[PDB]
Amino acid sequence: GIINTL
Amino acid sequence: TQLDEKQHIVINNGAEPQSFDPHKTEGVPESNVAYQLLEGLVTSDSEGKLQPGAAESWENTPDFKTWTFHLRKDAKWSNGDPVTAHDFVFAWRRLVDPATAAPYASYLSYLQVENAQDIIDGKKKPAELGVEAKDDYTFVVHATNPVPYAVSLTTHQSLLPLPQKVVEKLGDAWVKKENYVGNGAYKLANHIINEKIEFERNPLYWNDKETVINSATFLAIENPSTDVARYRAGDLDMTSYGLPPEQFAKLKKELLGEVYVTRTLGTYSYELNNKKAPFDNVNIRKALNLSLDRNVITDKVLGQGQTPTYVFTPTYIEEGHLIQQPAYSKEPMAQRNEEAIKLLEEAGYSKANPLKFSILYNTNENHKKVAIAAASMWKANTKGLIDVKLENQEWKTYIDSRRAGRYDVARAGWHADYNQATTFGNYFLSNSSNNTAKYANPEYDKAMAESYAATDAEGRAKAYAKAEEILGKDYGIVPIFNYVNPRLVKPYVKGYSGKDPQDHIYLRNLYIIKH
Repeated sequence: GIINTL
Repeated sequence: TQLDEKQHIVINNGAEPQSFDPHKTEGVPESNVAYQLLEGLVTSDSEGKLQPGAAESWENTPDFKTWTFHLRKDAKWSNGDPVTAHDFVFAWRRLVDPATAAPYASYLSYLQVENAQDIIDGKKKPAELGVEAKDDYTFVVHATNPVPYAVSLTTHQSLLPLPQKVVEKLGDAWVKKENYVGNGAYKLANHIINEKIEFERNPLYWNDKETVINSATFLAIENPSTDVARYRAGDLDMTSYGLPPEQFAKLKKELLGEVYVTRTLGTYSYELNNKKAPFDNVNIRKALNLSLDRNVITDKVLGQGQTPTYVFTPTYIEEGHLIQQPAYSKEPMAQRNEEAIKLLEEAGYSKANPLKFSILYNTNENHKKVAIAAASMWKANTKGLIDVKLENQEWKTYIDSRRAGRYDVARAGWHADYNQATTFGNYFLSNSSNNTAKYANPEYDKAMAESYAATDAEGRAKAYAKAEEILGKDYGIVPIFNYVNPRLVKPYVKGYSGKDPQDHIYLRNLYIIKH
C-alpha cells in the first residue's frame, strides 16, 4: 500500500 | 484504572481519502477507513496475528493450492442483507475486472488465483476467476501454484467483500454515505471533505459484543507539526505516523510513554518514470542513484531510526534475507559522485545545461524536507549538473499524477501488504497494476515467475535476490530508506502496540481507560 506519511 | 464510560477516540488519518471503495484505492489513508467499514475472510489483532473475520473456519489442501473458507451462517451486512460466499465471489471478480480499473487489480494474480492474470488482461471474463461459492456459506479459492501464505494475503483491503445486491443496484454510488453498506465493526456517521470522518458502531457486526469504542473521528492533518500541536492541546488522541524530526528527541523525553516507534516493513524511494525522457535512460537513472547520499537523509534530515537502503524490498522481511545491497553503496561518495558526473556529461548535461526535473510529493513537511535535501545533494554532488524543483500536490492529486505518469521523479513509500517478500517483489512486475514507475524487464518478470512454483523458502528467497539484482542493475528506482512508524498515543488509549507488521489499526481493537 502507498504510505502517505513519513 | 477501569474502562471509561465514554469510549470516543480521535485519530489523525493524515489525508482526505481518495475513495471508500476498496477497489478504487491503493493508499494507507484509504485502507484505514475501509478496515473499519468492511471485514474480509480473516482479520487481525493489535500485533497483526490472524483471527477469524467473515470466515469462522478455513482449511487448505496439502499442496497449498485449494483454500476453503466457512462463512458465518447468521452474519449480516449493516442493512440486514445476509453476508454470503456470493459477496466474496462478486467482490473478487469486480477487483480483477478491467472495467473496474482497480489499482490493486493485480493482487489476485499475486495470490495465483486461477485465471486472475487473464482476466486483468481481458483474455477471459471475470466469471472465469477461480473462486466459487460451493454453497451460500462456503467460499473456495483455487490457486495455480502453492501459496502457503494465502491466509495472510486475504487480510488486505483489496480482498474485502462488497455487498453485491447494493453495489449491483447503485453502481459506484454505493459508496456515498447515505448508501454505504458494510460488514465491519463500524459504519459512517459523517464525512466532511478535508475535515473529518465520523464512525459509529455497526450493531449488526457479528462481533459487536466485543467492540468497545462507540465512536471515532478520523482527521486529515497533513503536517506533522500540526498533528503534534493538536495532540498536545488534547484535541486528538493518536497522531498519524510521522513526527517532526527537530522535535523528536524532546517529545520522547517529555511525553515519555506516549511515543511509539519501531522498524517497519516499508521502503521510501524516489520513483523514476521509466517511460518518460530522460529517465528511460539507464545511465541517468544510475547517476541519480550514485549521487544521492542516503545517510544525509537518515542521519541528518530525519534521525528517527530510518535506515538507509539501496534496494526496494526491506531485507528483513520474511524470505528477504538473501537480497544484497548493491556494490556502489560500499563506495566512497567521492568515487560515486565522479561516476555520476561522467554519466551525466556522457548524456549531454553541463552547468549551463543541467538535468532539470521536479520532485512530485504529497503535501507533508517531512516529505518537503527530504526533497529539499535531495535537490541540494544532487546539485552539489554533481557540481551543478542537476537542477531540481519541488512540486507538492494534495494526496488525491498526487496519487492520480503518479498513476497517470504525469511526473518525472515522485516521492514514493510502499508498505508491505503481508509479511512475505513478494508484497515488494510483485510491485515491479511489468504487468503489475501497482507499477506506476512503468518499469519493465522480462528478466525481472521471469525471476519472479520462477519463484511462484518453488516448493520451499530458500528457493523463493534466491529468486527474490535475483529479482532485486536485476531491478538494481536497471536502476529502476531510487531507494532511500526503510521506515520506522513513530506515533504519539495518549496514555489513556489502550490496544495499540505498533507491532503489527502490516500496521493495520482497527478501532475494534482499542479502548479508553480512566483516571
